[PDB]
Amino acid sequence: GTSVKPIFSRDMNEAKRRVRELYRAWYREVPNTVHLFQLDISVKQGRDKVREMFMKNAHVTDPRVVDLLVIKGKMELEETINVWKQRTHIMRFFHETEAPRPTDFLSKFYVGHDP
Amino acid sequence: LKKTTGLVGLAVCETPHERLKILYTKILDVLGQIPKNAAYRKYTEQITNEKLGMVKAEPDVKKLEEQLQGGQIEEVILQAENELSLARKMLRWKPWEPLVEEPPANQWKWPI
Amino acid sequence: SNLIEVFVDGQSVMVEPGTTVLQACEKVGMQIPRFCYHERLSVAGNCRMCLVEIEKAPKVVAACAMPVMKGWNILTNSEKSKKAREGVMEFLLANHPLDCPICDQGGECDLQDQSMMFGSDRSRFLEGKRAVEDKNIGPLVKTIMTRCIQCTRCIRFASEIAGVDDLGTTGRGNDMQVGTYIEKMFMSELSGNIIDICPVGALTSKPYAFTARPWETRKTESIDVMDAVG
Amino acid sequence: TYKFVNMREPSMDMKSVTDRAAQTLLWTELVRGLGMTLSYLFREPATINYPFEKGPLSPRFRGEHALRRYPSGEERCIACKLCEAVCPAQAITIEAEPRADGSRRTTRYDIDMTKCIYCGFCQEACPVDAIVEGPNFEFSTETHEELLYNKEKLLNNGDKWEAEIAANIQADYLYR
Amino acid sequence: GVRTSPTGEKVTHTGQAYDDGDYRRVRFSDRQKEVNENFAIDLIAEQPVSEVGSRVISCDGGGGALGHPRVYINLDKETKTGTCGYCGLQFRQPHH
Amino acid sequence: QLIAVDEKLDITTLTGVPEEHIKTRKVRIFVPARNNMQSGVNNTKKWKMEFDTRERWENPLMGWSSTADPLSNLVLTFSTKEDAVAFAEKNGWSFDVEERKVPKPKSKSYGANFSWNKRTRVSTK
Amino acid sequence: SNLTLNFGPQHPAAHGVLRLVMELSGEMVRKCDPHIGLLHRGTEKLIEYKTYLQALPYFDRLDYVSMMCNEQAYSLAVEKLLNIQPPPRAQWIRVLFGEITRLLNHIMAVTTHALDIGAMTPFFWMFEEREKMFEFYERVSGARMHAAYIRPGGVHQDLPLGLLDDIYEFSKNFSFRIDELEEMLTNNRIWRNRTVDIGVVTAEDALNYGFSGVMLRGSGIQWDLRKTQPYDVYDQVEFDVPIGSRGDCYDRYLCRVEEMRQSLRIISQCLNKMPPGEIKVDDAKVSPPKRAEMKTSMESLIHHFKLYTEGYQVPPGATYTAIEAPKGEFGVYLVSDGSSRPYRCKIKAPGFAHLAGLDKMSKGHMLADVVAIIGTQDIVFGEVDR
Amino acid sequence: TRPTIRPRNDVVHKQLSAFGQYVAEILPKYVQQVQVSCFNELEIFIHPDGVIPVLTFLRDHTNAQFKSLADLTAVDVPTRQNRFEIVYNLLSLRFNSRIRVKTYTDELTPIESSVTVYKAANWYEREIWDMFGVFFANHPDLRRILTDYGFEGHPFRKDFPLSGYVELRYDDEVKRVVAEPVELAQEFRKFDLNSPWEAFPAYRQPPE
Amino acid sequence: ASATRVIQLLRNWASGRDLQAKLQLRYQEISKRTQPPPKLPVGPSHKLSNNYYCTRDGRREAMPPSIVMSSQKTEKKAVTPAPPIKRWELSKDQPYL
Ligand code: SF4
Ligand code: SF4
Ligand code: SF4
Ligand code: SF4
Ligand code: FES
Ligand SMILES: [Mg+2]
Ligand SMILES: [Zn+2]
Repeated sequence: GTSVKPIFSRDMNEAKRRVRELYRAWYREVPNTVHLFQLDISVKQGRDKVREMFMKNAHVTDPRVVDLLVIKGKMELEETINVWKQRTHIMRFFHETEAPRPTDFLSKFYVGHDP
Repeated sequence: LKKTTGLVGLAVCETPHERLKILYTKILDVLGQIPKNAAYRKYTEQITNEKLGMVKAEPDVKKLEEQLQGGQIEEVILQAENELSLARKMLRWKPWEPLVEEPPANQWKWPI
Repeated sequence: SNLIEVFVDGQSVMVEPGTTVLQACEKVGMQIPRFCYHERLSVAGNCRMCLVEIEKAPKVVAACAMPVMKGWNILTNSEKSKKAREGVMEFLLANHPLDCPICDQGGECDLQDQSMMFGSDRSRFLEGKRAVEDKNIGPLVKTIMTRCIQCTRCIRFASEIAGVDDLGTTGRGNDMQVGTYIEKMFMSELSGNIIDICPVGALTSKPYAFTARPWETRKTESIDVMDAVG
Repeated sequence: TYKFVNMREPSMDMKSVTDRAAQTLLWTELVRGLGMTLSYLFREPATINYPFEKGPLSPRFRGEHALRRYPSGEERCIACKLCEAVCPAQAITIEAEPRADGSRRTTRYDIDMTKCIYCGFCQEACPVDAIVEGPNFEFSTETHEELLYNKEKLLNNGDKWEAEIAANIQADYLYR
Repeated sequence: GVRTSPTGEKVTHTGQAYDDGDYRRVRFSDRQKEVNENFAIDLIAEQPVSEVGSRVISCDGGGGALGHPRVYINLDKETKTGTCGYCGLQFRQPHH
Repeated sequence: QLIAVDEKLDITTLTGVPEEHIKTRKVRIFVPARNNMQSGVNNTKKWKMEFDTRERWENPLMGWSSTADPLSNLVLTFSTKEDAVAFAEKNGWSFDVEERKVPKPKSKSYGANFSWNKRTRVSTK
Repeated sequence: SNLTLNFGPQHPAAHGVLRLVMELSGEMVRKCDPHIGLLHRGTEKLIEYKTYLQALPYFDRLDYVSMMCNEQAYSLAVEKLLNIQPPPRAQWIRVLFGEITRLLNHIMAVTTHALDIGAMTPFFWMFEEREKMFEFYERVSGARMHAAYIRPGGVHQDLPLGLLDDIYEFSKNFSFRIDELEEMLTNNRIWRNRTVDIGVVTAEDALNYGFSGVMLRGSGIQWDLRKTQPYDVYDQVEFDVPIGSRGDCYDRYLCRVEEMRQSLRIISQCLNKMPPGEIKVDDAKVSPPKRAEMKTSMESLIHHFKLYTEGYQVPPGATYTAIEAPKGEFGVYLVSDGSSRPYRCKIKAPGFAHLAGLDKMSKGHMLADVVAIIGTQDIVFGEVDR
Repeated sequence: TRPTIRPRNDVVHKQLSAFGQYVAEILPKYVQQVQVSCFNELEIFIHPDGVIPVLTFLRDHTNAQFKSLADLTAVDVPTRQNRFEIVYNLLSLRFNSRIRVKTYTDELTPIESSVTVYKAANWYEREIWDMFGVFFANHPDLRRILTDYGFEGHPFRKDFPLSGYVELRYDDEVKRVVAEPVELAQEFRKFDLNSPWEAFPAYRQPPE
Repeated sequence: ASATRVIQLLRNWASGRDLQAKLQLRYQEISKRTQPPPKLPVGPSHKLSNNYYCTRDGRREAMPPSIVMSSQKTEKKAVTPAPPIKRWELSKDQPYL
């Protein structure tokens, strides 16, 4: 029951199919992105980052949430392909000027009060 | 007779009486396929019948325009076509049925 | 059972015998304006801000002291109630000093808020104002007596809650004043509470003076550790 | 009630046709435009000799902020914080305490001039005419930090501009 | 009422001067420190106390609508003087 | 057409909040206490959701109050505690709820001020 | 493949921070994709954190060429929600300064349109007049453009003691300046070639796409909000509404010039009909009292304190208030939850719909024609992005 | 009651009430509520499924003729189970009137795009999607319109912080503009202005 | 203004109008920069009697919207939102530009 209306997919199988299609499109786009934006990363780095972004949301079990995630990923792909994005936008995925924040207890205790 | 309807993209109508009669007959024909107890059907039939009677009773275009209160009979023709299209859509939609769903108890409560 | 039915603005409610009009209005969620009534002090009835109209009664009653009668119909928003509140606010503000920018009560003033909500927006008072000398009741409670509206909350709290009979009123009429009449320190372990219950800037915190305004403060609800009461 | 801007028909008599042909071939309206520019060439330009000549201003003009004093030399500000509450940009920062003589005075009074929108709401809100927007507008700095005013800077502005600020207030306070 | 700290820095009306080990003093090197020289506490302390023949006096800071809100000061205490809470002017009754 | 989704509602991956501000945060759901300086009760009617207090420090220039907490100002208003709990749950925030505290009904009696033999008699009025 | 070109934001013809991504075959425009948001400042959320008086200066900065018209729309919305009424003299002042503002906006629009086209001279002639009107703004409020004069209770201050005479002196010379502008542009064959039959929109399309103002009236639609849904004292002034015939850039230019003339007419009427009286609503729980009262009376001081710290509370409810701003219908959807801060403020700007229709209006045109169409839509991106 | 109080108009109130009754009778399938505000502003609450029919009827009906869409926006009310309130404002030139149509949705439920009914909606629906995250079904080209490229979250939502989560600055080591977690030199100072005394008795809620 | 009369004649001929009659620079006909003080009339609520605020309270007369046709709860002639607009008149001042 729970009486919900879908966006595109009726169960997780169709949602997974759409996820795979979007992943294929991003995988094909990465080399062109590296060429056009004149990025100093490799194609391997770009595809690894695409996989990491996809795996960030691997725990989702709602087909509607997956449909919205695919819609957002398609929005980002359309944005990248048309060059609406600049090199700064593409490089924002890699956080190159962010100092690594530690995760163990002792370093956090040393730096400050935040957990 | 008249040049320059005055609205861009609205051509002057030659023989507007015949066009209006044809359009109103088509509108009534479409309304005939709606359940008789539906409010849309009776309201649209009433207004269409008044407009058709006005068109039939007034051979003069400017006097008919002043009677119809519809602003420059070419616009009356356009509105008749719009009503015909809406009538077909309403036939497909059937909005006279009972309310589809009832909203949550505090959905329209304001403030908060 | 023993409940009696009364009406607040034409709406039925069941109340215990001896319940005041103010509490019955509170049952339906309406707050009667007040200055001298405190639900933890003994009823005084002096401020006269709580006057309300009972249907088919020519005289407004004091809601904080009058017990509801069976079948009564309070009318909290009638013209008579509104005019009573406006007149009482006018008499309250007649001699009040123009002290809001320098008063610590500034954004937390019951007098200010009830003037904005129930009083008029103007003055027709064309006389001079009264001024009274300040009292010194110790290092904790700052005293600016001109601001006093003579609610007598401090006197009732000190006598009944704190157990001290140091506060009182000397003189009578317009010149009546709240104080100790002698140089005395109102020193007790519950003294600072007279700052909270005083509705105006007559009694303020001396350590807190001038440091902050209420709208800029952030509120953190917490517990005290100075003793074992928590 | 309406009029038409482009519903005029041209005359078709031989004289009108010949006049329009002369307009087309001999470029009469273009010479009209040339005449208009030539006319403007011989007018006096509306330029002013800045900085020697200044643009006109008003007593209500909103400029650089200043903190004022009473004629005794005592500051007018009593730290009511109404200016800080009303400021739509949150450009005002105030800290206060009792002075050594028990007076209610500020210990911090900052205006961030790069947050300020120069609306004048603070001088309306001030109940003792302590904070004003003075007449000055030529205070461009070379660094961002010079535009973060503290109480000393604002008191110095008041001391420097009081003569003109009081004369501006005298000319406008009856409209306030 | 200006006065310098042991470091040579002027002390403001507020009383804040950077401490000897405070690095923030570096912001003044090759530049200056803004200090207003007219101390209000000292200037108001020079005004003479006004003697009035009434128990209650009124103050509006002078200038009518150009001063502060009008307030009334009680002058019954003879051990002190009545001080305006807005302007700082002092009032007393003729004593002794 | 309806598809009968079976799982609990969860929208964290769509809100765009960085994960640090989803997992390490604690919200408080409560009816705010009446300000003891006043008698009005109009600010004690609705439920509030607010986040935990984070570090504030002093700006080296001007000595302003600096923060690095983006949720230090966010306050949400709800009709009922259930709505607040549902919002916090679907947004993935750990929450602490406090039951609403109401003043107890008190028996007032003006005449008790003048008791013949009771302790309630007022020594002054 | 079509050539893909960035038009702006750093372009003279852009008229602000617009990134017009254009697909072109030669110089023919195959597709227009306006990318906006380069001036989105998040104004509506900010307005949610302010009181109703603190949110007023935002409406100055929405459309920075029609400041008081933006202020008037917001003030009307708040006054409707407060169930109060501005005094008559305030309403006459509002209409007078709204017409002065319409003059300012129309000068800016026409001269910047001519400057894009290539006729650079009329800009300098008309900006001296704009300067004098800025002086009028400054005398009344102390600010040249972001005045914040119109408030939800009326106006902030009464006019200074010699302003009407100077407004009269300015108004009796402006028609000759309009005449010189028309001599420069109206009958020039080059200007007509650059404007006639460019960006033609039909009445039906203009209505459906959400157009308003001149973009309607150039296509023959007879609609002016001052005539159909009057506000303030617009029902007491007489003026004509210019109407076009062809729906092109040339017709829109003529409409704006004639609108400028009709504004002069309305200003003349407002000057001769200004009544006496107070300038804000005589209700100190909404409008602040005078300073002398604030310094003498206890109630006045309490109300001044509360109005400047907390602000007035607005009874709960939502309104959509619209005015005939110089660029079209300008609206506010204002939602009050009962407190002194607005719960929601949605701003309706005509430039939003006009720019959304720019792609439709540029079909079958070249690059220069697209520049002319952007000029003829009268776009300011403060109101588009907000 | 005369000089400072806004005057009433009962004729327009009656006309709008009658027309609201008209609309409700014609479309019972979708119309849930009809209201006429005190300042004469007709409001019609409907079911989401009836977005396209209602609007179509309202723009096409001879007695309606609301051919122009003033604006379309959304309101976020977190306490409601359906978070978002979709508001359409329509103007009729033939009858010189205005009407407001309101519906509701939540985070995961699409609304039918009304570009077919009104061409003006395109950018309005894009803006609602960008600011609030409400998806519109069958929309021609749905994408962000106001926010920056790659911006995560929806700013207009009540939960979103006023200053957001990231800021921008130019970094010389990478020679480009970078996005980093927001740090503020001065924190925005939250004010508590709401008065503890009730202002409007007419809107008092039952004590539950 | 101040210029040679021959230049004024050339200006008038080129522009086609008498330029001197409507000069665009303000020479001396504008208001003085110093004015007498004003007096400013008070409002209608400045009465000393019969001025109770409850009789001039516009905020307190606002009420929640009137509910028509709650779903939760004869010929019947059709109706419109408002009467049709009257057609506009053609500007007896100047109908055609
Ligand atoms: S007690 Fe209240 S009314 Fe009196 S001066 Fe202080 S803030 Fe103003
Ligand atoms: S000091 Fe305060 S509590 Fe005591 S009588 Fe005066 S107003 Fe009441
Ligand atoms: S002028 Fe406006 S923005 Fe600037 S400090 Fe004053 S109130 Fe704030
Ligand atoms: S400047 Fe004026 S408003 Fe601001 S704190 Fe000082 S006295 Fe108050
Ligand atoms: S509260 Fe009842 S008399 Fe004071
Ligand atoms: Mg107190
Ligand atoms: Zn004084």
